[PDB]
Amino acid sequence: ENFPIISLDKVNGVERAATMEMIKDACENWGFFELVNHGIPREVMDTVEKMTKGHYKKCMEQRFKELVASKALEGVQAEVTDMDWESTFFLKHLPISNISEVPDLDEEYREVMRDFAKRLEKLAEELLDLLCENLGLEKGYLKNAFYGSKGPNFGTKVSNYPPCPKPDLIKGLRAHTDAGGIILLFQDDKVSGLQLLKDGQWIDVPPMRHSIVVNLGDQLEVITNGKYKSVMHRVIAQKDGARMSLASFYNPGSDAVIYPAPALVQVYPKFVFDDYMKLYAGLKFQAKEPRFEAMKAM
Amino acid sequence: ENFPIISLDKVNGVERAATMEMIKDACENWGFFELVNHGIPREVMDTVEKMTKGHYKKCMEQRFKELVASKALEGVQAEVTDMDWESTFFLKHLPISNISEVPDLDEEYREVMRDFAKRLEKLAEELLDLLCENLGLEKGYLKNAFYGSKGPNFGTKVSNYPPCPKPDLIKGLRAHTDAGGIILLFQDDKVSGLQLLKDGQWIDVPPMRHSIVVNLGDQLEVITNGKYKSVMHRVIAQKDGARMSLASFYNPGSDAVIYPAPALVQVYPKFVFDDYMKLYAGLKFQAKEPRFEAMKAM
Amino acid sequence: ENFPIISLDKVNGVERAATMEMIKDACENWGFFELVNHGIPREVMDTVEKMTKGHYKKCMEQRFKELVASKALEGVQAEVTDMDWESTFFLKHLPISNISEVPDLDEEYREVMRDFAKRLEKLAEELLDLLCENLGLEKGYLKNAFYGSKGPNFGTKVSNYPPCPKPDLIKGLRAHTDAGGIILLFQDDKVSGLQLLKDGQWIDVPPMRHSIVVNLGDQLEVITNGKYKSVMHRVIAQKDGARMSLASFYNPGSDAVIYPAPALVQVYPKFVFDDYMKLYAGLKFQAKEPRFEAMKAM
Amino acid sequence: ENFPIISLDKVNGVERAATMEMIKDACENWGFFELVNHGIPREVMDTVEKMTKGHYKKCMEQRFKELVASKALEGVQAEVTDMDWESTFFLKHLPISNISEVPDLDEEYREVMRDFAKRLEKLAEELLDLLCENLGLEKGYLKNAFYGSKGPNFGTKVSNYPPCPKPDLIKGLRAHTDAGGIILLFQDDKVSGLQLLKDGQWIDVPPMRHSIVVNLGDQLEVITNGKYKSVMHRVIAQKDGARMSLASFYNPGSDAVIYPAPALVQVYPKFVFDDYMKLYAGLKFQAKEPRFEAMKAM
Repeated sequence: ENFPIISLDKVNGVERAATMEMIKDACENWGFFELVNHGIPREVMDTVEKMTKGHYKKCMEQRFKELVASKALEGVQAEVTDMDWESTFFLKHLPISNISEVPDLDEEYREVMRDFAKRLEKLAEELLDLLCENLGLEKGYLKNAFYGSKGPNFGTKVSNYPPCPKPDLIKGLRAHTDAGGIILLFQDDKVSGLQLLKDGQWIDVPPMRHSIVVNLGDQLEVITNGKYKSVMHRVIAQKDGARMSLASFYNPGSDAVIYPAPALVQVYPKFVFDDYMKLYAGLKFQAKEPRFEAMKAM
Repeated sequence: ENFPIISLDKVNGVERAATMEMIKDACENWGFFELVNHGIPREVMDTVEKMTKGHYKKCMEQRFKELVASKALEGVQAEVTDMDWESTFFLKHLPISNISEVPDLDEEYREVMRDFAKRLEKLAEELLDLLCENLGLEKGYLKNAFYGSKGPNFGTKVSNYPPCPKPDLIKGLRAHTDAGGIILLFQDDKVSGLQLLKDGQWIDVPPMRHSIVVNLGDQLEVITNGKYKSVMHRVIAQKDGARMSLASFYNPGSDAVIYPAPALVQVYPKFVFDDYMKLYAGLKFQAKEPRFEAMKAM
Repeated sequence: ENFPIISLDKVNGVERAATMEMIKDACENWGFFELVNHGIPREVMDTVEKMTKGHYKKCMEQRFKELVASKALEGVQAEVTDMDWESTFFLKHLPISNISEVPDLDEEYREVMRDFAKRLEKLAEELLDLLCENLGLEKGYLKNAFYGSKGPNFGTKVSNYPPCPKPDLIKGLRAHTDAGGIILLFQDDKVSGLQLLKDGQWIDVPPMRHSIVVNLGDQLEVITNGKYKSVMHRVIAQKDGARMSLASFYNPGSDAVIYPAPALVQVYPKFVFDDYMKLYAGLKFQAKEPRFEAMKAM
Repeated sequence: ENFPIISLDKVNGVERAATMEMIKDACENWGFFELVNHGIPREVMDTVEKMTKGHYKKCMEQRFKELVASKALEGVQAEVTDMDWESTFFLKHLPISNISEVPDLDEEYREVMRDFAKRLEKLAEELLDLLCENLGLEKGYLKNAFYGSKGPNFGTKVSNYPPCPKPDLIKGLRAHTDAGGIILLFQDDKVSGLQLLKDGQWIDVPPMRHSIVVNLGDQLEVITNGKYKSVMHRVIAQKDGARMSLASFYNPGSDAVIYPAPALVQVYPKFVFDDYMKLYAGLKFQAKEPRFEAMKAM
């Protein structure tokens, strides 16, 4: 039925009508959609890509130096094949940007990301609004829902990785859905290795240049009372290309209260986003009582 | 009201009547009780203590060697105050003893623990039976309940630690109850630093020589439909003495099905012990559906 | 001038004369040589390859399970691209085989490696003898030199790795020579990614099927008073193939005394192999005196 | 013969004569000396102590939270006796203060340390000058010797630790000398647990309130051509008191060139301080050639 690839700028022209419905359709039947002409200068994306990869290589050169020294201590000879090429770090943008405080980063690099973080936040809120429109909600409803008190939690995960040694290794690998609100993914190359589960079958995200892959989390499923479901996915390092990935998450504020939009209404539960994340980090059952309640439910 | 200290061998004499009731009382109003004349030769306990501490010192000497080498690599000077004196490892006894396969242990040491593991299993099952008797259940009911299919999970946690640098550090330290069945704790010296919460207040476990501190877990609370509750506790390294601790856990088998004894009957839930431990290791919510159910409950 | 690829079985025929000289030439002008028809049943190699890769995949499946759980704790979502695909463990064969005690290994796997370890030890000693012959030394001279008192240290490093994310990352990566005696390397596929430095330039080891790449360490350079020099190398995971590697090291015994064969004689130093390895693990300068001597030398 | 305890302010009075000679004597026959009335306001020391301990407790509360969560994942119950109470971090002051960039520190705390770092640098340079005077060198000779090009390396190691579980554990624990220039140690309580080796026997550093323990490194031994030797020491956490320690090191600049003062002149070697530290971090023998030279020396 074809993965929805969408040109954002068309929501400013005569085709808006058709474009707005690709979004609606993608939202209800895919949980994902790939964006192009999304507004982020191909200039900025390239600069973000070149600088990220640079920081990475510097970390790796330093990582091998340490590896050799550490291995020697144990009378072992460190080879390059002993290297751990995986490296990931996060950047908080909202409600508080720790970008100025993240370790070993160039100031020119910090400013690039400071700006990218701002452009993505803007793109995130436009998409949220276009969703409201397709949903029949007032403008900024979702942005408001996510506000809580201090505002929404926007951050970026920056990963660098080698390819998976052999595809068969990704066999029993569990899949999942994102617990947050809306996710904006930016990758290098054309082929990500990202796949979503549609109708019990795995579907590849079409390789596009300078695209931003967008996907909905569990919070939007609750807020839409099921209209838009969060889909299961997995990214698998392709010997092909994609070896860098910047996954930015735009989630509700810690204290935000999630519940199906009254107008959008079985019914979904109401709750503080934070309880949902604690139900996640298993911090909800270190107590006897809850456990006894959990078992009583089943 | 005084912490119950009990002499096990008295269940073989005229005083059995009174001793059996200290157990009943301890079970319903303390969740804990300290044992003496429990049947384990003061000989065996001492030998277990001397050998454990020996293994520990050897590990520590090796740990400092590594520390100096590791620190030097970073152009740092390792001092003895940089040492990590905490060391803990487990030994599985039932249903399968990995004692013959636990790393860096003397064979003479492995056999001491093999024997101690057997004596404790025996002590564990006698206590379970005395509990049945006080509970009005048939002999071996609890042992049977814990059997599952392959049998109960009996293992020993062996810890060695320095004292807490300053008591005030143990301020906001969360307390807890044991999720398993019955716990048998063996320590060195006289003062453990172990405390239980009785009536909103912290109570110290009386310092006894060669005692075995016994405490009930959540599983026995379920099986007894509340008659015996699992109490909250914490052990705090005393500058005083106790620096070694062997906590042996006698828990239901993985697949065992727990539920209030029909004769012992709000009502407690029925369930596989394994689901309870997964509800523990937070492996129960990596899926969207469950999360939505959890939030719906609250 | 072409990398020396050699067929061992020809040392049993009329061509022995020419084969023996490929070895001589490889020993003096390459420090490396690739072996085929070396005596290890293509059967054994394949079985060793299939079982190693199997153990690896099992470890990886378990590693991702842990990754997801660990990441969730920090409210992070573990993706497959977050995986660390590198895994290496050692097996001691001589003078004492810990193969029966290496963690999480199939017994059928342990026996395969027990046998492979024996075949390689045999191949290692034949090569040592052929070297003696080309060197003009008595048979078993080198094997004897390596004996020390308890015998030589033979072990196997078993590594599994993904490919290097991008070749340019292997830029400033230091190269090195092996400090031991003789090294026997067995890999999967055809292309290893292994390179040696010949005349200031990097040379690839020819891709061969079921070959055993052999290379000399510093100890043989000393023993030969320079006749045979230990060459600098590096292995770089190829997107191509090689993703498994079993590097077996046949080094002198701990207490062995190394020195240029009297008949093979600037002159090389005499010393206990162990001091050489401690000069390696930097355990030789944690003392003031030595440091002052070291600086005085320079 | 009594450990030299010295009152610095007396170098400003009639007793200067006698005080200056306690320093001379301490320098030649102890390698250590304890300071009081050293110029750092008892006010500043207390504030530095109260704030350090506060940061520590916060880290520990957070460390136990993580411990419980991590242990639960493995179906293990984290007890307080499982805690790792040791925590150490460094602060660079010279030539570049990373104090403004050290993680999780209060700004009020960063400023306290910024000021303490300045007071200690001043105390460090006065002592260096008093040493010059006793040595017959011009004022600032040593400070100059340590300057290199960018200046000397001054930093502070901040450690917090529990007491050693049992004194006997500190048996075979290697001792050492400091490779740097001059060390200024500040501790809490009265009893440090610090000992120096004098005449083959261990000597305790006298417990003093608000003292600064000063000790000379290998660099000053070189610069003095043996006149002042760097002594072997070790600090052992006392169940008694000292549980906090701030060891500030005032070492020569990276590129500084060390050698016996011409006027102070077997003879000691000349060298760049950095080569001495690399001879330390074993980064000097990952190359074959050097190794062969090292073995040739012995």
